[PDB]
Amino acid sequence: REKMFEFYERVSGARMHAAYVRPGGVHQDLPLGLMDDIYEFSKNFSLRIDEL
Amino acid sequence: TRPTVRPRNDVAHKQLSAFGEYVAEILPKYVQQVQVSCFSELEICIHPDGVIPVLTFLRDHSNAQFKSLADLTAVDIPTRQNRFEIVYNLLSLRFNSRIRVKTYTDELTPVESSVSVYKAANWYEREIWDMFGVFFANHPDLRRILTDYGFEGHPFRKDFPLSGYVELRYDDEVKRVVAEPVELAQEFRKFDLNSPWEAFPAYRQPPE
Amino acid sequence: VYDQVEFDVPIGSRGDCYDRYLCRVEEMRQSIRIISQCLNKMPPGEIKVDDA
Amino acid sequence: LLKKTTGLVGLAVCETPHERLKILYTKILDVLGHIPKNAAYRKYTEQITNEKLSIVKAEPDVKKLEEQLQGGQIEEVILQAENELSLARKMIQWKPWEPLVEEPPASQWKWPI
Amino acid sequence: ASATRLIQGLRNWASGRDLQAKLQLRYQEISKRTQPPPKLPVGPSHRLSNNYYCARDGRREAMPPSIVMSSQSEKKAVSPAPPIKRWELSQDEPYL
Amino acid sequence: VKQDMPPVGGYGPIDYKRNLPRRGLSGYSMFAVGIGALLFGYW
Amino acid sequence: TSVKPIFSRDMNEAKRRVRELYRAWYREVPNTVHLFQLDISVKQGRDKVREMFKKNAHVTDPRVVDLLVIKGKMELEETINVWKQRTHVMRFFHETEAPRPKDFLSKFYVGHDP
Amino acid sequence: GVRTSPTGEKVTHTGQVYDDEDYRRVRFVGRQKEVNENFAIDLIAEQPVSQVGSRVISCDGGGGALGHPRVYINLDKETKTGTCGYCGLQFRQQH
Amino acid sequence: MELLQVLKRGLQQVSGHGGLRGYLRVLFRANDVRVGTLVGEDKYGNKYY
Amino acid sequence: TYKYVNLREPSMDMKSVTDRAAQTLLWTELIRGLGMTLSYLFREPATINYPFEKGPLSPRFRGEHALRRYPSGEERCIACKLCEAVCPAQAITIEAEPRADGSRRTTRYDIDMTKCIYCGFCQEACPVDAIVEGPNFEFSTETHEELLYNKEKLLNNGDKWEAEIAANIQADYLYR
Ligand code: SF4
Ligand code: SF4
Ligand SMILES: [Zn+2]
Repeated sequence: REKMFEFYERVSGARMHAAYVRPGGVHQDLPLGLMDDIYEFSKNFSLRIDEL
Repeated sequence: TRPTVRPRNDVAHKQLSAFGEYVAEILPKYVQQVQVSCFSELEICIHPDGVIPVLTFLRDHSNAQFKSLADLTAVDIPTRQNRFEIVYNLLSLRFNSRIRVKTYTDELTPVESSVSVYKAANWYEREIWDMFGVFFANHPDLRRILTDYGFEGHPFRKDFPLSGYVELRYDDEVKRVVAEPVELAQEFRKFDLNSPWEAFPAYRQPPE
Repeated sequence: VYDQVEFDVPIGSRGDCYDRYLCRVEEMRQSIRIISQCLNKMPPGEIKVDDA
Repeated sequence: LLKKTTGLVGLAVCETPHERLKILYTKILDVLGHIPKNAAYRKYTEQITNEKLSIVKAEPDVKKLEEQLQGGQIEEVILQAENELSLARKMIQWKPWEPLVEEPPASQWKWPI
Repeated sequence: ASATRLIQGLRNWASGRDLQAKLQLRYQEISKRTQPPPKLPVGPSHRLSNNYYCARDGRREAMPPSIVMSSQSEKKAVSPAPPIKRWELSQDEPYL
Repeated sequence: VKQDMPPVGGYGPIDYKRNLPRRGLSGYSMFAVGIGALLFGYW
Repeated sequence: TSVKPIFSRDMNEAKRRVRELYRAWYREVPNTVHLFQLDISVKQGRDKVREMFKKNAHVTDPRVVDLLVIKGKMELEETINVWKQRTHVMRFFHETEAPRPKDFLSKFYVGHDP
Repeated sequence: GVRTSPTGEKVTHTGQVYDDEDYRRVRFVGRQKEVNENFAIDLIAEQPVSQVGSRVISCDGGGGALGHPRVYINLDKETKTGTCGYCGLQFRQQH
Repeated sequence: MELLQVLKRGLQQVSGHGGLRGYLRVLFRANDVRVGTLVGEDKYGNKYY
Repeated sequence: TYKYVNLREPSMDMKSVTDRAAQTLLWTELIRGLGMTLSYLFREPATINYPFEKGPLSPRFRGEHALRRYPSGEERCIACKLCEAVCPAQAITIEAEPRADGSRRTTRYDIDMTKCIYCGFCQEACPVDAIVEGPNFEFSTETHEELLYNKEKLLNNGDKWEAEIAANIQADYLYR
């Protein structure tokens, strides 16, 4: 959950209250290399759900 | 008008218009207006004596089955003599649709409570009492739900100020949190943001 | 674009706390599935409506 | 075939759904005969109840009856027939086919103000 | 990553899962904190011709709600939409 | 243009299903091990 | 001028409800002074109840006094059941508030309020 | 370019200083009045007037999209320089 | 055996802070004794690894 | 398009019944849970050594506010009041007048950091990059009024943090 707050902070600058998704779309585009780290999170998160 | 304009759903517009005709002719004792918005939402505007027949019909009819009360809402519009607009958002899971049921009251006329139709409404219309002062007759436990226990007035009325009338602080003399009249160190700065030019010619009200 | 991603919807059977626990865990599984589909199907383009 | 569960919690499996639906539909029509003929609720509910009763009588199977009654499981079709019966018994008391009880005030549904 | 093979094998045995293929601590596989500058695309209204705003005006095509009935035959009974199609069970993993 | 995009072949496969890998002995075997430990202790 | 009532058809039933609500508050005041362990006396709290009832003594509309009885029953229900704390009960007694200037001249001295 | 009142209190770039008999100097007693000593009116005065050969020049404050909006400054007055309304950099037509 | 490599890494952490004095200095100031590559040092004395 | 969590009827042959009875009497899933907790005993913990190690941040981070300058020392704020027009908390208070060389500058620029919701609408509304929201988050005070920033505090934060603020804007201005 800390790593997903890092995803929010990389996309908006806030870890929780991003004000990012806005009427009309989103505020700002994805920074480069964000989707690779979302991939690296999602590739391992199944094992986390498994051990929970 | 392709990429940036919301595409119009003509099928759902026609279907909700036909169902609005259906509800208007099954219940003409209470139905006043039926209107479908441009983004395909169906509003039934009723007389407040038919809160229980219209909602029980929409809950139990085989071509309605609006088993889910999504939301129940008052809206305060002070220029109308029946200033409170009680809005029922219903959800049909059988037919995958939503309907809006709207009715009116002023400060003194009670609306009949709809907990016999939807038990979801128990806290919603209690919140409408707490925030607007709309009394719901024959309610199981009608009281405040969101404001403080000694609270005077109904905060979501539009003649009620943003900061209220009282504010709290701890007072060391009486060893007690006390209520004193509200004073702001910085006043809420009101911004007159409205443009003097008409934005939407399709919504122009006709002159007197 | 939820009509373009592909996920299953977990359904309980007994209405209890335990089936709602299992529904939330399986919704985390299916969120991982949707995130994999979103990372693979991200389109190019602008991120706001181009109505200024 | 004895459906083991409906999947819905608290919805018991009905052993004989056909006879139960026939009793419910004819009882809806019996109650609905006490409404005037010019009432649109009577005409519409007789219409859909006769359609559902014809579908129930014309299909001995339960699964195909579910696929063509088009209303989910057969036990919740039974429940909706019960709800329609209870509604018709309430609609006799309300008499909502009568004319409009009161016109609204002149700018009551005028938005924006 | 710096765990010795004995602790790594003990940890994999007690978990029952291979834990080194999916480590929850991040290392050199993550993106570099210094990135090249982007060149972001523009929208479809960034055109020099055939681009009149009245031909793409979203807010002005909104209309007031069409009043169906107001208080100022053997027509078919209708529903608000067609009935919802019955969901199919999962082919991926039904838990059956 | 340079935008945050997936690579050419797409990303790799991401697991999302339960893996509770069914370890341990059988029910016959575990009672046999317990009864064997009892009999060794008794002897 | 044909309005739907709340509880009372006219003012006599309305005064009956006002009277029963006053009886209920008068019975409750010793319990409120005891279990909230207020620093007031029972006579002082009863004078406050009489003050709150005489504050609304000008109302001639049955629906308005029906709502006044309803809100008084809600206050009573929040006071009998311990939902209010001691602070909510003592907010009727404006103790930390300074005494406001009453006549013209002292209001002239302190400020601009009429 | 901070100057000092006779009470010893520093004066901000606005010109704000508390009086000798104003009680609100007690908030700085035992503490400090925080001013910024880089006055912008003194720092922009140190920038030299840019000699350009055109009748109209443009300024965006340097940096492209990192500056201010691009405005066009007329330079027909030979008595007075043309000053940017955003950044305060001033320009002179060399002829 | 790979335990000997762990103990030699611990002893070279003791050595990489300049002996036991620097080792206890970083053990009590930082609560962390591991050694790193000195990236730089600012004008105050903060050292970055 | 749906799956049934917990709709498994267990096998009633003697093998599976003895399996479930061995699970009951010999606590097999409890030893499984002990093994998973023991597996985390021998992992390297995720604990960073704050304050000597810092949590990772991006150049978009929204921390303490600062008023910026041009590369001449001239302050960028030209008193246009867009930032207090958009400020959803009304934390910003601005007064203004022409200063002694005729320039449109502020005399007041207050930001109540205890009203502020740190959403960065002021830095995206500002047409001249004057108000920005810097990387400083380590600015807890001991008194409430030390978080009621006037213009001098914000200009000192700008002068203090410009070497970092300008590099973060340099990294992120093409997304803006
Ligand atoms: S970050 Fe948001 S709340 Fe804070 S000063 Fe800026 S606009 Fe106002
Ligand atoms: S938006 Fe920028 S230039 Fe305008 S008043 Fe605010 S800080 Fe100053
Ligand atoms: Zn300029």
